[PDB]
Amino acid sequence: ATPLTSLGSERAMFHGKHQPGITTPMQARGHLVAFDLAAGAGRKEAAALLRRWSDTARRLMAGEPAGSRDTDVARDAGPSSLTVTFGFGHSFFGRTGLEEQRPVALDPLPDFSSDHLDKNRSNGDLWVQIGADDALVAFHALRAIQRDAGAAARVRWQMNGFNRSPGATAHPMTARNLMGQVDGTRNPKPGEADFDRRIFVPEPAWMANGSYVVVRRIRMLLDDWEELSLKAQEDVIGRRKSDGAPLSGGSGATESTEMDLEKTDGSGELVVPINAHARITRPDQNGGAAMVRRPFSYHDGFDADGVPDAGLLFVCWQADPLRGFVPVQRKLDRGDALSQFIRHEASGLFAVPGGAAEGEYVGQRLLEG
Amino acid sequence: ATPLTSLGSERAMFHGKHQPGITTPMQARGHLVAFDLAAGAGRKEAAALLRRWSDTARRLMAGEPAGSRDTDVARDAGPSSLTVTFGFGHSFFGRTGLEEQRPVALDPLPDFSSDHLDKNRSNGDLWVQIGADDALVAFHALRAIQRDAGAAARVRWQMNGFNRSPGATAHPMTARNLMGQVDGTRNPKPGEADFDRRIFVPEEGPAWMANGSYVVVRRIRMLLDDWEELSLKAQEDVIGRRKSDGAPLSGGSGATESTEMDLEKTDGSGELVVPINAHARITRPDQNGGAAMVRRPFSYHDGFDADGVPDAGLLFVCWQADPLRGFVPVQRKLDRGDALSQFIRHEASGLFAVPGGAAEGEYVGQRLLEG
Ligand code: HEM
Ligand code: HEM
Repeated sequence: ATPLTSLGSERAMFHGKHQPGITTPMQARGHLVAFDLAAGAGRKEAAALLRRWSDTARRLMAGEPAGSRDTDVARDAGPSSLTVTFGFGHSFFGRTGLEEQRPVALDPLPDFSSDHLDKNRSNGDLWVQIGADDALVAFHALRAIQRDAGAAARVRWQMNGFNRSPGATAHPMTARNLMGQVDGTRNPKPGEADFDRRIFVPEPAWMANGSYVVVRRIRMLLDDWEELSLKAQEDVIGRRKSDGAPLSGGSGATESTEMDLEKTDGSGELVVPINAHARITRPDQNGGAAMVRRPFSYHDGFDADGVPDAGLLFVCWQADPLRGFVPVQRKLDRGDALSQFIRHEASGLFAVPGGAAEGEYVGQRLLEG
Repeated sequence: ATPLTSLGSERAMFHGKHQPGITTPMQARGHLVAFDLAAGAGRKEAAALLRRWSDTARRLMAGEPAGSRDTDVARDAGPSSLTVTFGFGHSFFGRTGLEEQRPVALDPLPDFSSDHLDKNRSNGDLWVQIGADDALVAFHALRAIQRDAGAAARVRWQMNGFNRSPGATAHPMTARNLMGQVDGTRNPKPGEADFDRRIFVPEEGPAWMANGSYVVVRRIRMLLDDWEELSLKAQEDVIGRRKSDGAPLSGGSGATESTEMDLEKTDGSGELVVPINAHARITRPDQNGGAAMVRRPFSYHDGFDADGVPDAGLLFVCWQADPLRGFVPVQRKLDRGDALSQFIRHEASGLFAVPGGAAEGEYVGQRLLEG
């Protein structure tokens, strides 16, 4: 049986073809942070920053302290599956005089009618995703990365997230979200023949083996959601809450059982409703549009009226946003049974390049003089 | 070897002599919440509420769903060491016509000169502590307790915290805080002859508090921007113990966290090796006429402000039989006398009476609240 100490001893690779934090297994603790380059900081300052950040990432992902003046916060813990991932926003390129290298894929997301975005908690020059299965390890990484910014960049926004911890269930299982739904079942899987083309830029050149991430802070309107009946909730998604099986599934069905989108009930109504979330998001309903969803849940407290600031830190990965998040979200905007129960309140789109080779730093091909 | 699945299968007792969440081992996820009774709510409404809350705690601590309309957020997870703990604030008693039953131990904390308390994030009629080693299990419990309040109470304030996870280290060890210090070494330990008298109201102040304890909660921001500019020597002088292993500064290279602190040892210049204002010197029971407490905190980080200052620190939670023989005299001294005071800010506070555990067939606080 897998030992408890494996929570701490497990580690992800920093160096490799792809950056960690994309196909890396879900982590119990997450920090998303965006930085803006400081006044007077340009391409040279950005290059030095990414070099510092990569060195910090390399050390901490191996469970080692920072190079100098380590805080000891993560001392005695193993790497705990820590990953650090770096991305570049549209604005980064104007700030560094690198507009020639700005991918078309970074063109601004649509202004969807259902958007309620806080501009101050959205976008940014630089994005860092930190995740681990230990909270001190995760915070230690966040603080080290943030302190590495120094005079070169400032924290624009920062969000905390969480997921199920390793060992919480008797067997490895798909995660749940705060709506109580099984969440993550139908992601494209490594090993599928079209996975690389769906998710990664093929081998501008600086983005080779990279991916595009869309981040959305989506508040769940739990006060309304939880007033619904179980049947009503399951109709919104088109899958059962108990096990994640399609509503069209029999008693032996599981989350992986194929949808039957034609099956009707006693009343002649579609068993998986025509507006069900897990119907209308499918690649086969969106001209092949696909993405890898790798989110965190969040809860940041209650307001004066007792409304929870809680939901999903939606994070999705694709080779081209126009072949992933964007067409799907265009459809969900007004067509999704789920839309009235959620609010998109922050947004980001970042170019996440390939992994660092040994002796190199993340984004080196882009930033090197 | 302990299996990874033990994180989820481990469970704490709800029913018992003492409430869970006091001597329970440290948990990876914490939610602290205070409620104020609604307009018109009195003893009857409070009794019904604690009755609901107790049923909720009982089910969830055994890894069961809520009695009705469960959200499925905790489905498939084990209990994950979930505990739910209930306390009563000074203000509760005026609201319920139970002033005769208000413990003297709930008398308002002093207004310390170093206090920077947000009144809207302090105190309250009722306090709930929720902890677990899984975050969905922890949130599920928070939401269930909060929804149980209904027409009886509103959320006054709510704070989130975290600690090291089980399995993070190779062997079980004392926790660390966000200043990087070993934190918890010299806590009174169950089994010590004087532990019960230090921490719990005896089985036979008011009778309804039998086997209970008094909790002081402080949201203490750590001034990490200033703290992390110090040399290691300066940081270790503030506490009086090493960061690497938690040993007293008076210890040699063979010393460990269990090595006795030498309060008399001086250097070549005649100054104390463990400084006279060192935190881990001046907080000791032997430096405070026997004042003692069990510290069982969570760390917190709630983001950064516009200037990049982290809203991060310690959700300080301490347990004692009498605050005047615990938190109060110690903080009276730390206020201006502690080398650590310069690097922290007390930004919220609470003092709550936490009664004995619910017996089977009973709810928490029943002796106080029953008609
Ligand atoms: C708080 C907001 C959301 C919640 C609670 C949610 C929940 C779910 C659930 C329960 C499923 C079914 C299980 C699974 O296959 O993972 C699902 C599937 C899916 N969702 Fe969402 N989702 C949210 C937002 C979004 C958004 C904004 C997008 C894209 C614009 C999206 C894209 C997808 C995709 C592509 C699938 C898989 C469909 C398939 O191929 O079967 N989701 N989601
Ligand atoms: C952010 C604020 C604080 C930090 C970082 C902190 C840190 C520490 C550290 C590193 C130790 C030594 C290791 C140990 O035995 O646990 C310690 C011990 C202790 N602290 Fe604090 N502490 C804080 C607040 C407080 C407050 C507000 C009180 C009481 C009013 C307090 C009371 C004590 C006591 C009684 C001990 C053990 C003393 C002994 O050795 O017998 N602490 N603390």
